[PDB]
Amino acid sequence: MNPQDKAKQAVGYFAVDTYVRSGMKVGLGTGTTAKFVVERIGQRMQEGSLKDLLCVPTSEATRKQAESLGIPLTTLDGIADCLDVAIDGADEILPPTLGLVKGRGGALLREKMIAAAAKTFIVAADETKLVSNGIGSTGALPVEVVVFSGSHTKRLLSALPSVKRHGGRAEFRKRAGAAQEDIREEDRFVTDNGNYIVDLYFTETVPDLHEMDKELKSIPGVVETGFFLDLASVCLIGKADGSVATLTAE
Ligand SMILES: [Cl-]
Ligand SMILES: [Cl-]
Repeated sequence: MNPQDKAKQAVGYFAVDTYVRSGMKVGLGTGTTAKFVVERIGQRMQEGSLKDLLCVPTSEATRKQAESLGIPLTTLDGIADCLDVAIDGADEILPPTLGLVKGRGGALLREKMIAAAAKTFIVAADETKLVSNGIGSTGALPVEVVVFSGSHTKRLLSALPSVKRHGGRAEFRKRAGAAQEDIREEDRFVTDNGNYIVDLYFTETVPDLHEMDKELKSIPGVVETGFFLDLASVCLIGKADGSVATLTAE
């Protein structure tokens, strides 16, 4: 595998080895890094060191992967207390507050529901996910939006003061497939919750995340944002050489 994937693998395995134990209720992320987390839980099960485990997937792609490996699955409805731990990746990680940008794989809503329901929310990422001064340098800030009047909601997002200030441009997430100021409905990515996703790109770095998050949320039709603020408790960062750095809040 390439250097980036050895890093994603090392950090996923590490997360599972260090924080997951038998009898826990575990949240499972979505994406190429979470793939290795799921894969490691599957291995420890078969090896006999992980039992009586209840897991909650953040996407239908994640359940399908965990299903194919015999990992027990449910939703937050079937959990009485809180998840002990939730493990997921991130698209951007802003130390030292550990504010994140998530949602580039389309699963922001449930990832946030699962993260908020966990006593400890753990992010596992490779080194390229770390940013400085603010967000928006590696890509888009996703915003989940309802289907009805989606284009109009996209335009509203574009016009928010914080978004104009940072030179924001809006665009719909495309489904995997072929590809005027908007794309056609059949080409728009639909989340597991039946919603579209509006991606915001900026020409400059956005340093005030809390301010922007409130503005994005002031628009009716916005279901959820890619900002994960004051949620990550721990952020694991892996390198190709297999080592891992641990960032902790408080
Ligand atoms: Cl995602
Ligand atoms: Cl578009």
